[PDB]
Amino acid sequence: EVPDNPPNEIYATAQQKLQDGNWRQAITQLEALDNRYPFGPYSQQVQLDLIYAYYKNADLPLAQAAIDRFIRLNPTHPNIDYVMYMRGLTNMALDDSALQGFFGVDRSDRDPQHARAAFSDFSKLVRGYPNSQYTTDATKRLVFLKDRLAKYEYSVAEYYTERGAWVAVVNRVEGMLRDYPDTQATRDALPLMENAYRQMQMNAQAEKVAKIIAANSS
Amino acid sequence: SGNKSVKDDMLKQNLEASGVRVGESLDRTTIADIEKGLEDFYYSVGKYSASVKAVVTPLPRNRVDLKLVFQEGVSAEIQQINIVGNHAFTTDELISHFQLRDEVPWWNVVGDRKYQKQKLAGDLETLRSYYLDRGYARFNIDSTQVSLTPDKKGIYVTVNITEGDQYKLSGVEVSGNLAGHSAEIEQLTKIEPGELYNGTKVTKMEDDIKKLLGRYGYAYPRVQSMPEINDADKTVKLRVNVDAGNRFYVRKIRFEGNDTSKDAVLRREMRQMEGAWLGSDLVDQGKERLNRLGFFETVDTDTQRVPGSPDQVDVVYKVKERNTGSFNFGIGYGTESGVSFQAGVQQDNWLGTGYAVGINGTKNDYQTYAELSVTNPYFTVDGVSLGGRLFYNDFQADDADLSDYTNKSYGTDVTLGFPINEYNSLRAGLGYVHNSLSNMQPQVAMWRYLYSMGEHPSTSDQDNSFKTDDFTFNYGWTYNKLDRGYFPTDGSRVNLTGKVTIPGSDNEYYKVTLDTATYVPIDDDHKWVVLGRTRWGYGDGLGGKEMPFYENFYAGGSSTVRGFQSNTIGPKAVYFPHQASNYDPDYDYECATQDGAKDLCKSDDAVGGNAMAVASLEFITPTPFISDKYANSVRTSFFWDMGTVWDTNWDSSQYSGYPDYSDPSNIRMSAGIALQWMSPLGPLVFSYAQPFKKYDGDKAEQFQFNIGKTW
Amino acid sequence: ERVVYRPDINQGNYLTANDVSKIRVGMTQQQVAYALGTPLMSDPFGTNTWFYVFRQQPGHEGVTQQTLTLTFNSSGVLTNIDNKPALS
Amino acid sequence: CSSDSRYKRQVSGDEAYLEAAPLAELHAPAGMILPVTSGDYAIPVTNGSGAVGKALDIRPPAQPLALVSGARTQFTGDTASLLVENGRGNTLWPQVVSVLQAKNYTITQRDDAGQTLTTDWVQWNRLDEDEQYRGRYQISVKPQGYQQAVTVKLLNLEQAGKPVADAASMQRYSTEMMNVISAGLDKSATDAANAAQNRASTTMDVQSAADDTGLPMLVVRGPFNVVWQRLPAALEKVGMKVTDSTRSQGNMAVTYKPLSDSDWQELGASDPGLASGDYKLQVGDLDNRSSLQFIDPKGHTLTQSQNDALVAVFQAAF
Repeated sequence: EVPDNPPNEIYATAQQKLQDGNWRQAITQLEALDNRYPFGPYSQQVQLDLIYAYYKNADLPLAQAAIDRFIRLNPTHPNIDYVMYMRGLTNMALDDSALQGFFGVDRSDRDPQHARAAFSDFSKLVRGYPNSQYTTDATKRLVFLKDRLAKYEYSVAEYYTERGAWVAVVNRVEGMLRDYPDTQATRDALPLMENAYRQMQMNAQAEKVAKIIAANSS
Repeated sequence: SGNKSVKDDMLKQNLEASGVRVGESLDRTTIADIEKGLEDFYYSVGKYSASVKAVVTPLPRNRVDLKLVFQEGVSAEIQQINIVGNHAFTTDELISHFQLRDEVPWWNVVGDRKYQKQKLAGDLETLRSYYLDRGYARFNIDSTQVSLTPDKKGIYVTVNITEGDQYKLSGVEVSGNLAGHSAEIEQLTKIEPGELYNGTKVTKMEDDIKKLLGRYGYAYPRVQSMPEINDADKTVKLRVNVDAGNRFYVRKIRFEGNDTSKDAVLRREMRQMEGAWLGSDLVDQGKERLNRLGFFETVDTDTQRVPGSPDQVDVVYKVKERNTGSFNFGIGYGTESGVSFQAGVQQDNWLGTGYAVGINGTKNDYQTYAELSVTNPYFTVDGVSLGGRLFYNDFQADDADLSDYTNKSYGTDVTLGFPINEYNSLRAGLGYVHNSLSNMQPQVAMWRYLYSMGEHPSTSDQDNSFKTDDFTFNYGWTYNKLDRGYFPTDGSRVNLTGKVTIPGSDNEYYKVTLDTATYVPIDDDHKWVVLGRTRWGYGDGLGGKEMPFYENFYAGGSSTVRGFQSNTIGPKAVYFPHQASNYDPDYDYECATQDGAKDLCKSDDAVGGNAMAVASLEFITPTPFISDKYANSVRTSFFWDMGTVWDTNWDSSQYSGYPDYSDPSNIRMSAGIALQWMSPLGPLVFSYAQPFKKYDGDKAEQFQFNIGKTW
Repeated sequence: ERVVYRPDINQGNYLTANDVSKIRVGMTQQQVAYALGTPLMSDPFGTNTWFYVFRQQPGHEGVTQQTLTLTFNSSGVLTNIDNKPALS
Repeated sequence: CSSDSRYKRQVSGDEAYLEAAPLAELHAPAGMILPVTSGDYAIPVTNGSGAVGKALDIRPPAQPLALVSGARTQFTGDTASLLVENGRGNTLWPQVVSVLQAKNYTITQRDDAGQTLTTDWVQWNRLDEDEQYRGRYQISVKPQGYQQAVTVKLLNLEQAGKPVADAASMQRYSTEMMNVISAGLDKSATDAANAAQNRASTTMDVQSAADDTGLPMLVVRGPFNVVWQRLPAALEKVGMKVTDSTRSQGNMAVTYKPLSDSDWQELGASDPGLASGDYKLQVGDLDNRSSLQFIDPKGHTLTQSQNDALVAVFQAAF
């Protein structure tokens, strides 16, 4: 459905549509320009614009595929940090729901797979390119994702406290301490571990956990 | 281009495996390879003489377009399947169990004589099993020859075998590291004296031993049977070597794919604790409970050994979320006598919290129906449920005067359920209802009930009123063992409900209902099912009163008997003469009125009855034309429904000329076809039914469309 | 209560009289793990202690627990056995 | 239903992650340690100078475009460089000057001898930007070694009548100027190439020689563009009017039309007897040759005898 105008006209039309904010038509134009001229002067710019349009068009799987293709084809592109940041954004977007967001539902109890993937991607970006312009936002998102993952572990430990599975509670809180020591969820979970130790009549471990809690009362 | 049998999708996936993909380079040296591969595929199916030739056309800027010209021939058909060396059985009997067909009867038009290599290998395996399950223990397939006519449309099959002798099991000897469960294993290796050897029995015994060990945490035992044959007396002694291994413990239980449902919603259904020794039966029970929940399209389990650990595993449940809800909505009037609207919101998993929330109502010029219901399936950790329901119904006729059949009702209900077994669960609750009727058209049944209540309304004029406040104790019991939550393919569900008016209520009565749905699969794949569904109901007064006529049972419709108009089966109203409160120009007044006759002429208005019994037999079959990817999102069935409603209090002595509505003999029947689709707006059910058995006053309705789960 | 069905909450790792008798002082950590299996619960703080807890709660029948605490030294050699057969 | 211009440059979501509580370490009481941290979820300590939230531009960075030539092009901080086909001798500077004048861009300083110049403020028009930017540029032409390249340096940018310092906008607009100049040069080059191609008329001789696939093709001794352009007319002559076509894919389809014997000798070098179904055709690219492949409606390829009838002349129709 895309005319076969010379490459410059197609690129200009795609840029105009992107500027206008019509993501679908810009995506169609860019796909035509990429699958007609696979290796040309437009290749890198067209791939980056396709990634951006897929992200803004909520075509997250396509954005992930394009990001992987760009990373593997151009491992040392100067604007590679932007692609890593976009991958982090895509994974973080897969970890969101609009209907639940409207009603103010805390989604930390749902699947943390995409949150883990986003954390990995943002950590890669931050460590690899400390001086990039996306490092501060990446760090803030990393903090948020760490808090969310700790809250997920807290939810599991709380449920097992309700169920009476004390060994599971102790193991979950120990994992929280080993993985997310500095989050608020770990501080909240510490009393759960003390209670689990008390129920199993292991008073020494309960005393140790109580000492830890007291030293960090706040 | 040119392919008439192999779809473009399978071809395209075959291309990517060989590296031919859009955007990549063209490896010319692989062309021949791909071509030959495809030809080989066509030969596996039996389409010999087929050709698959590739053409590469050069497009500018150093590009190419790959066109695969397919020229398929006529598929070869099996002319014969011969077994040489079968002296104990007959070729016909042996090949009757085969997938490949030598010939097809004229009546059977669903099978063909096409050939397939994989089917042939499975066929050889089936023959070997057939001969090994009869105690031969020496059956050997010496060779197999697949021939082909020179015209390449007459493929032939031959199997040369040797039966050997028939052996008997002398005794099973089990030895090894039995982990202290030897006594429980000797009971799985019990054999009858002189019984013939049987390979499938030995395999089942090995599987039973493995399952028995797994129930105690031994997730990875090794069980191998090496039968020692003795031809001197033709006896085989089994030797089952068992090594239980290590007892495994669960380290973590993880849930994947629950993007909407809360984690606790899935964890609370687990019988396998996290920090405890493994039990395979417990894991299976958790999976079955998750399936029975009905919140997930698919549920799978994966026990993954923890790396660098000989004792710990991780159980991962992978679920696919499903649309649990319906949004029934419609408009009936638009601009006739005002405006109207309807709502039908119903959610079984509200925002992934597990709550069941259903709100529906109808606002018209004469109706203001509203209903809200909220239930928490887990109000306690063990599964204690706490439900609640509010409803308010109004009928005013939008006249604000007399002779309008005003009927305003509203009530509350609180329920509390708790399990008693893994499948059974009881329910107890308290309900309150207020009903205020006014300006009732006189009828035999309603006036009889009113007299039973001590009221003496006039039989001629419509002026009358009746207020009743009823407090009821509700009880119930549900046995649920269904295979799934939305499209069951096995198991039975029985739901009993009832209510009794506790002393102090205006009217005393009791009511009880009993549903039932049994799914029996006939096919091993659970694609062909038989569904036997039934519903029963009985109510009556306790003292000198009678059951209120607004609690009557109604039958006929898309939920009870398809093919009849909703709430049309059962007793019909009989109106007394009015001689007052008559609108001459309205012309909507019934036979018994001033404008009409002055007798108890019977009408066609269904009133229901205090006793109801409906049954239904259904055959679930795969959808004739649907991609298997969407097989579980649509269900097709052929149904035969029966139903009857009668009023046990109908006095046949009086009103002798009129029909006797106390007879349960009048059983309506219907038959037809139904289709259910899990659309974005919930389940949509289309059904065409013919009511070949009906009685006077039964309004038929062949085609019916319904929103949401019928039952 | 006492009428709501509750499943069995098994917690810990299985212990048997023979298995508990198979471990004696001076045993290396690997030998103890071989004899009894890897513990499901250790001391995450500054001590080399292994906790073998054996919980069973059939549901409305009372909870029974046997707890075996094994204290090792820095070298990983078993130093103290503390077997508690039942709850206090 | 309601939107604003700013949804284009922001992230799809909310700034909730900016309100997450900070991470504080745990104190270990005396006489015991805390469990050893895995380190898998450790956040490196970086600098918080860049933008956060909705103030960050996720718009893709502007990569300089090598339109005029396929040589190397690269941007670094504030300057973009683009090599050109060979070096064009001393004609690169006048060509760039002419392309610059095309957009009536004002020039204040001139160094034609040294191949350097400066440009006065230039106004940009982008629907993406809520407020239009503007800035100054410097363009020079210098040899990078065995070739002559053009370099552009962005002196500064200004939006809302205020100075800017963000590297994103600087890179974006440096690439904008470089791409504008390069697109002008490439437009001139492609116009010249198109004029040359139009002037160079090609012969319409046809042949039935096959290729590596083994089938005969209605080969035409010409480049892909001209033969593709003239094939619709030739197919119209034989009555096989084109209904669908794809220049970038080569695939095309025709429809049957009854032509009598007089019509076939008029043009089309007689009847191949293809008188049933929708046929499809493909073209090739060989700068002097071009293969035409036909397929039957059933999905097969025409035999040599089937198409040899048209090969008789198959030249006047083109």
